[PDB]
Amino acid sequence: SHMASMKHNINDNTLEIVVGDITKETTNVIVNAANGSLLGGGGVDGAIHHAAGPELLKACQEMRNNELNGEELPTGEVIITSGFQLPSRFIIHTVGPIWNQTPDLQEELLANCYRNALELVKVKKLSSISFPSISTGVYGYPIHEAAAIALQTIIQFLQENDVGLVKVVLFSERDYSIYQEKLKYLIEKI
Ligand SMILES: Nc1ncnc2c1ncn2[C@@H]1O[C@H](COP(=O)(O)OP(=O)(O)O)[C@@H](O)[C@H]1O
Repeated sequence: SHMASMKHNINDNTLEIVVGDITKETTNVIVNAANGSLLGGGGVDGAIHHAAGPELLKACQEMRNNELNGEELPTGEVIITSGFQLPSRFIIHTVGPIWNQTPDLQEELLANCYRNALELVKVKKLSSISFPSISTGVYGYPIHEAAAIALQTIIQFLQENDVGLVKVVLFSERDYSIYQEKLKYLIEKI
């Protein structure tokens, strides 16, 4: 099947948007739009658990019990695990905002997912990362607004930092089309 894609170079970095299944990406890191409980759900988190195999859930729950001391992973924060059966080396787990639960903070919190994940890529001297459309499925964040926040945040980070390749993997042509129109718009302002 055809997979729409476009790329833009930002200094020595490359930002790519693509249609695809994030579990098939061979980037160093893939990002899971995780649940706060770090339990496996449906959606992209469910896909990632199914593709990674049963060691993922076990790893995440060990991390919940130890470094998080039974607390939920806070919105906009990150943890990192191995990739297990995924073709990536690592999975960065992040929790996006649930749409309009916290209206005053949710733009910042969504941005935090991207910023915190990208800083962690830098810290570990990894050079490629794939993001899904965080919060625009069951979490209900309007795709038109989320895409703006995701892209602005990524573009800003890549303007100030050497990372390598950042991919956003969209699961539908509609989401890709929105991302494409937003990315083209933001490129024009640079
Ligand atoms: N295998 C997959 N690869 C990439 N994206 C996916 C996959 N499965 C679902 N998605 C997309 O991930 C986005 C977030 O959906 P969801 O998993 O419900 O996350 P959230 O709970 O953060 O909204 C949605 O656009 C959904 O279509």
